[PDB]
Amino acid sequence: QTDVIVVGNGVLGLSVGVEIARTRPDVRVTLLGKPARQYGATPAAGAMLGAFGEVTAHALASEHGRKKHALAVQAQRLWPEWIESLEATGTAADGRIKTADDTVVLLNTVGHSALDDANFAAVLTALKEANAPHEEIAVESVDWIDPDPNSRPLRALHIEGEGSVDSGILLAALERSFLQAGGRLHPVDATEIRASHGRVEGVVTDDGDFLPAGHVVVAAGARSQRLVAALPGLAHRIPRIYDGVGVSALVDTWDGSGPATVLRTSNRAFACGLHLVPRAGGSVYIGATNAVCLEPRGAASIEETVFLFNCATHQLHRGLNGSELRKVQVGSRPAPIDGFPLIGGTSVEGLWMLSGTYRDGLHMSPLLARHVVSLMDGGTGVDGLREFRPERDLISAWSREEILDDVVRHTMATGYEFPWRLPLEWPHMMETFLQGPFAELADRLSDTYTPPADLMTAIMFSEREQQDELIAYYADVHREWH
Amino acid sequence: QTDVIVVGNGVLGLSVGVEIARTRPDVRVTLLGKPARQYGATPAAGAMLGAFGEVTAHALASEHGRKKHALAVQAQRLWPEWIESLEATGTAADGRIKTADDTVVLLNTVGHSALDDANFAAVLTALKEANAPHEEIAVESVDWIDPDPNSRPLRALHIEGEGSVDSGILLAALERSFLQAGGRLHPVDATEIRASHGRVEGVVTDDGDFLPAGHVVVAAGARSQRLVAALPGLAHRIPRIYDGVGVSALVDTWDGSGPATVLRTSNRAFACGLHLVPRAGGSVYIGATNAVCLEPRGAASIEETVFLFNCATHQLHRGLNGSELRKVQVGSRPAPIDGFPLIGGTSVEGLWMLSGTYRDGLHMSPLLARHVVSLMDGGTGVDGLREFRPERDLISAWSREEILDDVVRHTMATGYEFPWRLPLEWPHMMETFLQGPFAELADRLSDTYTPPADLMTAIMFSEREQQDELIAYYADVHREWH
Amino acid sequence: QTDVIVVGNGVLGLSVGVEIARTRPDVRVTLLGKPARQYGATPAAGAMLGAFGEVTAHALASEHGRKKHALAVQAQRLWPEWIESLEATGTAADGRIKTADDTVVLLNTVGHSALDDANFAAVLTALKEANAPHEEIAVESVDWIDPDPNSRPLRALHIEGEGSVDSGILLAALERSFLQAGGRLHPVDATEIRASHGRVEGVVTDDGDFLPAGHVVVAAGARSQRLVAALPGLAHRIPRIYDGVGVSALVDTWDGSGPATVLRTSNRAFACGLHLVPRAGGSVYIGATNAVCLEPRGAASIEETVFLFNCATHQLHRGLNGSELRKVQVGSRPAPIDGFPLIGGTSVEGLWMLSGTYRDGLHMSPLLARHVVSLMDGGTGVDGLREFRPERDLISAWSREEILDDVVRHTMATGYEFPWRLPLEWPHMMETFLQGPFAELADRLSDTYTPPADLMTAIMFSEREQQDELIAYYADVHREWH
Amino acid sequence: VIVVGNGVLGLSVGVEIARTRPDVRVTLLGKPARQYGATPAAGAMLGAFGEVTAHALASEHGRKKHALAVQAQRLWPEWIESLEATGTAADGRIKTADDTVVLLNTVGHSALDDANFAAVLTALKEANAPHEEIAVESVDWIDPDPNSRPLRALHIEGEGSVDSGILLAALERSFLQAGGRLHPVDATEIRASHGRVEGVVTDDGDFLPAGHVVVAAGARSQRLVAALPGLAHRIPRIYDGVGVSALVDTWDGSGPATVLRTSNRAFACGLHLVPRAGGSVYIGATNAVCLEPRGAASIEETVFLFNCATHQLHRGLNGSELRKVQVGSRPAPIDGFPLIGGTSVEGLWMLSGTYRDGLHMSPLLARHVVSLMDGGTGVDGLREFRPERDLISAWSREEILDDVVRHTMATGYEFPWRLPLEWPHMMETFLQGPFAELADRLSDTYTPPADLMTAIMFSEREQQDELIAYYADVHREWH
Ligand SMILES: Cc1cc2nc3c(=O)[nH]c(=O)nc-3n(C[C@H](O)[C@H](O)[C@H](O)COP(=O)(O)OP(=O)(O)OC[C@H]3O[C@@H](n4cnc5c(N)ncnc54)[C@H](O)[C@@H]3O)c2cc1C
Ligand SMILES: Cc1cc2nc3c(=O)[nH]c(=O)nc-3n(C[C@H](O)[C@H](O)[C@H](O)COP(=O)(O)OP(=O)(O)OC[C@H]3O[C@@H](n4cnc5c(N)ncnc54)[C@H](O)[C@@H]3O)c2cc1C
Repeated sequence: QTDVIVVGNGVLGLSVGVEIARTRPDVRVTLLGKPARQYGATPAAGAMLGAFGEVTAHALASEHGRKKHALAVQAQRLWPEWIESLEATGTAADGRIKTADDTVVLLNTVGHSALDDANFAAVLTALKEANAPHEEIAVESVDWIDPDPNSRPLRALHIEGEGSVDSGILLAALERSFLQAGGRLHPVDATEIRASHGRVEGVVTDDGDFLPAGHVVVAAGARSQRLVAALPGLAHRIPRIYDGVGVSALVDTWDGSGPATVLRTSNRAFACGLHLVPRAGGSVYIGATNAVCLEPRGAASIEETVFLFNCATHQLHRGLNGSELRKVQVGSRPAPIDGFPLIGGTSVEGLWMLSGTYRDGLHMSPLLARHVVSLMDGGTGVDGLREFRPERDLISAWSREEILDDVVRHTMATGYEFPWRLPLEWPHMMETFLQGPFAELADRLSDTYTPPADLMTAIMFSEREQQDELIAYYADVHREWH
Repeated sequence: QTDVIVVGNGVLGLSVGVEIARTRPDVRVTLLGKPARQYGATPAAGAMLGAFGEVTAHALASEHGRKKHALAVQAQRLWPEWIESLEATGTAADGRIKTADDTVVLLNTVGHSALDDANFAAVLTALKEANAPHEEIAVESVDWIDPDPNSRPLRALHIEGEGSVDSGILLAALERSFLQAGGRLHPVDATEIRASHGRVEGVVTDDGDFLPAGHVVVAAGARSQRLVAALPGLAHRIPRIYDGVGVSALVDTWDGSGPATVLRTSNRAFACGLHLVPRAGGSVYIGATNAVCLEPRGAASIEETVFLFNCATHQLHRGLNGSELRKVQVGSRPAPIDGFPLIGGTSVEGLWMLSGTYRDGLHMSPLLARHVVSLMDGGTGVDGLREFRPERDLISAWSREEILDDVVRHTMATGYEFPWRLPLEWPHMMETFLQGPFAELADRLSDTYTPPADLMTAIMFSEREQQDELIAYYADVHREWH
Repeated sequence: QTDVIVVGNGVLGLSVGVEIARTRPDVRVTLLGKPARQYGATPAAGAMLGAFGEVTAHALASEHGRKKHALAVQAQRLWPEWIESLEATGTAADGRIKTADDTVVLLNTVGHSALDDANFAAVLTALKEANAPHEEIAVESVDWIDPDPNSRPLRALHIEGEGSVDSGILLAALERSFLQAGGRLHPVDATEIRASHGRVEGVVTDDGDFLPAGHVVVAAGARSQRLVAALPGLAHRIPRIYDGVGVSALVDTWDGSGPATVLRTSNRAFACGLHLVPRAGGSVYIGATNAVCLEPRGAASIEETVFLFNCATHQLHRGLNGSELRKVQVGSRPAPIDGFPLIGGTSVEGLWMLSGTYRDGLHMSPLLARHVVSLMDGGTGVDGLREFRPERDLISAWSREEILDDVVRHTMATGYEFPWRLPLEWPHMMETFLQGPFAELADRLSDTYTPPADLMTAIMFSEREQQDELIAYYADVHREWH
Repeated sequence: VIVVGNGVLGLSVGVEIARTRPDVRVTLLGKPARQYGATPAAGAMLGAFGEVTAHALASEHGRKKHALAVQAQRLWPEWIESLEATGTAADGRIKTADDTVVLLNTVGHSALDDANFAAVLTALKEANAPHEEIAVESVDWIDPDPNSRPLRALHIEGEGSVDSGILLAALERSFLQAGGRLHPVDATEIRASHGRVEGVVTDDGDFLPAGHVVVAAGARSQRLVAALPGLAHRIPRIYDGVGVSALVDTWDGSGPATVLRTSNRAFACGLHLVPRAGGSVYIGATNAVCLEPRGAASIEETVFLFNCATHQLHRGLNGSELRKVQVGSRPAPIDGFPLIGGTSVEGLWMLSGTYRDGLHMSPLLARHVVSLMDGGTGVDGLREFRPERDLISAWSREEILDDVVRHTMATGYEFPWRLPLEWPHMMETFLQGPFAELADRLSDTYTPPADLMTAIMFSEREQQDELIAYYADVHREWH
């Protein structure tokens, strides 16, 4: 066929669906996925259009991290016209995609100096280097916030033109825009990709049906690699994607108020972070925890809920303490095993992947969609995304030594972010006794590959059988590529 | 036949519905209320069959409190045959009403000595006085629990034959038993009770309909007095009932385990308390917060959720920290303004009330149902419930001095239960500076009536307009009865 | 006679002794006081030459506070030449008076935003207004410090030419310089000043002797008003001075290191503050608590010791935790009842006072000495000391409303500086319930006079008999002056 | 006879020798400063049943030590009578309390505090000692933080306390009355040849001749005897168990009628208040084994002691005046048991390594050594504790490794810390490996007790290497 099947109904599937439908009016594009959006990252997102706010010293210390940052800055420029084009297919009563134009980054001491102080400096540096509009402002001038004095910020940074969207209104606008462009929504899941003679034939659905296609775009979030890995040789040629389980909440504020801007800290222990995204109608979004899990999980832990609420009520606004909990949200950030996204073509003709975007696939969605659509039309898409081709040896963006320093520092940061109260000698003792066991795990996993810190901590506290399976995986990948 | 309308589909409405339908073949009985059970206490309950566990030194210091306790002990004896009679109308696949036969009461130091130490002694005394089977056990012998050592119990009390039911399975069994007995469920709300010539005519429903009846039983939980107060003179003759908003949660335990018994503390600050009720299928119930509100609220505050989770994870089982949150539940304990229930007949022929049961209407339900059904058949029901007739001057069960000591002590207990960490001189200072403002409020509200501590704290932190309205209410009640 | 007696052997007595001896070589100057220096402020001082570091928003909001600040800035200019003139009478082996040239002010969140944030801004403003050399610096550039990350500074201010002296080496240098200039040390205490026909005759000593003099300078620290108040009418014409009991400690650092600068916060709750003053030979000085006491006290409380050690180990250097405690020091800051010093002449010819200097008598010593010596020579001394003449109606430097806001804010600051951990609603409740009792005390004490916050808190927690005695004192002062 | 050392043990044996051998000259060495002195820093509790731990009573050597403590308690009333008899009313009273209350709170590890409270109750019942578990509400005087309050309390009848300062004064006075001579210098060297003591070189250069030398020099005792031939690897090393205590003038001049204490806690730390005359209370006491002596409190020790006392015993102590921070060295034997009795050198005796309870055992230990010196057999239970011995192995390496991880965790729970709930289990798992590795590296046969193992873990690599050599030289000497 010249038929296109998009597998997945998150921001990436729907965004690529809209761009394919709009630019290929002569082709049938069908998008698979259910309204439940099981383990769905996009519906649990605030979401911040995070570029400069997402800067960490650790990310900007690697070439791959600097490349990722450049793409985030490029994506930000597409959002105004993208939103215009999505709202155009609706009416006033569909509501507004954009919920804030600006972001304030707060620096408080409820965290590790080695992360929060380094990350605040790295954000300031990245803004100056980009000539991006921003101002360090007096904390007293930040409107709305009412923190616990012992948890209060002492520095604040206003980032102009870095805002937020309502992820629910965005998903609704994308579905409507997809239909307007001639797309068809088929609310079932793909169970199997069918291929022979090095080319896609189509997709078996979970209602037993077979849908034929010349093109299949896998944008199934954390399920994307598990779906393609069934095809011959692809188990050790497409980097694994795990579930970065994240917890967020919708809160009806005590007085119906909200901040005019996004409020956030820099990224914290293991890509956790504290932020408040404005919503319409006396609701605010607060987020968001992160924990890499080797198996999917669709419910918040008690610990995640308490940590998120404690951070927001102390560090942002004590008024949230008396505010009503409307919804606890859980979704899976697609967490690539080598720390970088899986975007583009495959050794199978007509098979494409758009996944592994972790914290910022929603922000990058208009750029990533346009890239894959350019590739499908025989173009070269966006310069700088070829490094992130899905069929690849695992990337080694950092030394084993760098990752081992990072994992101990992030482990300690879970304490300082609580925040704990310990005898003053205990942290130094814990630091010294964490180094050995993480060095031992890293050496045991593989002679060539080291999992990034966020994955290494999950592997450290997984079962021995799960660690053994990963040792086998890394060995089979080394065999395939070397 | 002579029609009966039961207004309300909680435990009390359904329990009286079942008893009327089963004992009165001459009556058509119709029960009003919606499946949503808005503000419903019963669905948010664990629930503990609380008699001896509910004992406090303060309750047993008043004649009215001792009378209430006696009824709780009598109700416990009805439960085995009551459950038998409800399960008999179903099949194995409907599930079991009883989830535990026994209770363990734990004493830890995450609370005020003036409440927890006095209440533990009062429970021991009440058990010995009743010749009830119990024993003080070694904490090491309490199975399953895994508390934070700094939050651990140092004393434990096993109460034999004081257990728990699944409130959801009880409600299902009551509805099924009601239908089997010839009852009719009409899923609408009463908006108005119609009366003329000193007699009930029936009920206007919220779909505009009028249902005629010779008998109307109001068991609408926290809405019960607001519904009858519209009838002539009844605004100052039926004590007000407020919303004792309570938060509980269902948790899927990390390993599917649960305790074999109820685990609880004694009642704590303002009729808050910590307990875990076993459930079938790897779930546990944890509860339960309490806050008297002058207006209803159907969502948990952030503060209530954090406090409940923090108490359960530290004081009962650290494993709950990594367990999955299934559901946050919110319901309104009917909180009578004078601290005692509203049970029996009215100055309006055929108008009955079953409400204001606060923490233990579910436990007392089989006894309370049988009492009201006996009264409706011209009997005298249960000895000792006449004091709790719904049409009455406000009861004064305590001196103003007693309530003022209680409210300061319970306020301080909110600190010790957190638990806070303060400079050692601060608690004595706070105690001294709380006395004056509560004495001033009590003196300003009325020359004769004092709200019980749980209501006094809610009034202290209500708006000036709400305090003024209550001053007018107490003055109009004094006028009516004196 | 033309003989001069200086009563008191602290920094002020010895400083004025040195200036009199050096400028009047034809006159006999005798200095009284014993080597033990009971309750002595000077030996317990670090000491910081505190001018800009002592700035608070509250002080600079009053005309009297702006006058005090101007004098501190004038005194700072005298110190380099004053030290040169004192070291000139000794040799290298006598040790160096100056222990640091510069001060770093740190801003952390272990305190009340309403004090620490306002005071940091006030220091920056006062430095710019004075054209003083200073720089806001990166916290990472502050050498030596190793705080708890949860207690770490996020802003830092370098003040050039605001340093510290070794108070012990200063006292030794002053005694040596006094003897070199012809001064005589008589190690007894004055019991009585003798005066008749409106002129001083001399001093009765505690060994029964009488020393004649034409001039008596009272610099007896917290005992100075008690000594002059015995003269006719002077009991209600010389403002009372109380004991500002302060605790400091000498610590031998784990590795013999110390910072190159003074390290301090701004002044905190009730003129407490955290600072570390470098010393020679592997010692550091840490201070300093403050409590106004209605009677003198010569030993640290447990609370004062714990608070000082906890602040220093968390906020400055965790290495101090493992460091050896050499000495806990206690001295009495002369605390004037109206909040301002007693400097200059009297209605008695030849009677002078130099006292009530509270936190900065040592810093102001060279200026205060020169002022009194100018007055004794028939000059007008230093411009801006006239409001601080010792024979005066009590100053009212603030409105009762200003002091009431200050005392509640400083009370709350004792919590945030601990730092406490409380439920988020508790601080607002405590703030509301503190206002009434302090307003009631202020209204009861006097219709015209209000004690400054530091004294008001001591009176609030004193016995009813001590409050009654103060009501009588204020009434007798009003009678004398109105 | 020369007694080397002027602590409770030296003076107690001095008094017993002087009183029972009136025909002999007994001279006692030591200076008024009592540098690193344990006795002056002691409360002191006459600790027998209060000193019981589950871990101590699980070993034969620990049960033997406990039996001696119970025997010593019976000697105290007549011993005090005999010391006060040499003075007047104005010298003050040695005894400050007759009874002890043991409090159980949750400011500690369940694995220590809960096990130790049960072990105390059991040891009291087994001994037929008078005691009763009492309502916490019936404990007079105490005013704890409610979050730090006890929920169980135990009254121990006839287990009390003495004023260590008044005891030392009474011992010196009683020594002089009995014909003893005080020579305020330190021994630098014991002189011996032909397998017999000749006497002592003092630090002022003098030589004092003697037929008997009793070494009771606290934590310095083994270092002094180790200089004699072969004795470096035949007398177990003694280290400094540095302890911090404080004298506090109470806000209202009040005090409790009894000793107030918890059971022993992390690494033989413990919280107690000992009554004193004149509106003073003693609070103690920290413990840290140090490989070199230390004569000043750390900031951490002072804060921990004050924080424990103000929260767990009486909030009134917060506003009370600090009179004195005291520091002394508990003689900490490397194998965990005392060094009492005779030597392979004729006329050389040792009384040391008593750690937490040398003062309590002093009248029994004095009488034992005096019996031995007179050709008797002294007290039946003391033979295992002879000073010239292979290092005792009272516990398995596995037992000590469980203990050291549990005591490390207890330092957290006693603070008390506030941590994420997953952190303690993680720390427990990551402590096991490094302590197992240290124990295996130190020796194939000897394991230091937990209190010493933690000090070795955090010592310099050179100090660990020196201990590996010491253990190897001891193994060589005895096997
Ligand atoms: C708590 C949280 C907060 C976040 N905050 C932000 C933020 O502030 N800014 C930001 O830019 N991003 C944010 N993100 C999202 C992040 O950018 C993600 O990388 C992004 O949403 C990924 O989108 P996706 O379309 O790849 O995956 P998803 O959004 O997970 O979409 C995948 C969809 O495919 C479906 N699917 C799965 N298997 C199949 C199958 N076999 N067949 C068909 N359908 C299938 C799933 O059910 C799901 O609906 C957040 C995410 C989380 C969890
Ligand atoms: C968190 C929590 C924990 C609890 N734990 C326990 C426990 O362990 N043990 C125990 O014994 N009890 C427990 N209780 C419950 C307590 O006993 C209550 O007193 C009891 O459930 C009250 O029963 P009810 O039927 O009067 O009220 P509800 O259960 O509130 O029932 C009233 C019903 O009437 C409906 N209604 C309201 N207005 C109208 C109208 N106009 N027309 C028709 N229907 C209307 C409501 O929607 C509701 O469904 C708990 C309650 C809470 C909130």
